[PDB]
Amino acid sequence: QLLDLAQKHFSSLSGTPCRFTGSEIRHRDDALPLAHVAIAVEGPGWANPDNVPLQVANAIIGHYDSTYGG
Amino acid sequence: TFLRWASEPEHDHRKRMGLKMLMMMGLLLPLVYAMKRHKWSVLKSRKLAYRPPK
Repeated sequence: QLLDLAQKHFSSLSGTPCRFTGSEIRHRDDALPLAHVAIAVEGPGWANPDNVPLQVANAIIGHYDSTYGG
Repeated sequence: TFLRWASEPEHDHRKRMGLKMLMMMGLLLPLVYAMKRHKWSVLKSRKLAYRPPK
């Protein structure tokens, strides 16, 4: 059903590897109550298998919030 | 010349050690200078900006 609907409606339709740079941006603003920090490294692409173990690695580091009961 | 040796029995060895230290320093000063430049490039190349929301 979806395929025939697409053929009905969507038939009338038309037929740069980025460079990771180690750097920093510091927006110093002492008026803000809390400091936000985000630190990253060059990761893999979507098709790279290494995405699977790396997520596991992140799962080991985990996440925390002040409202967590753990 | 003999009296020169008598006053400075370490003359020749002193000159030899001086040559060795000159070579070592001519090797090291550029290297440590390069290490300092490597560490300090983060600040030397940094670019400050002022963005008042006003």
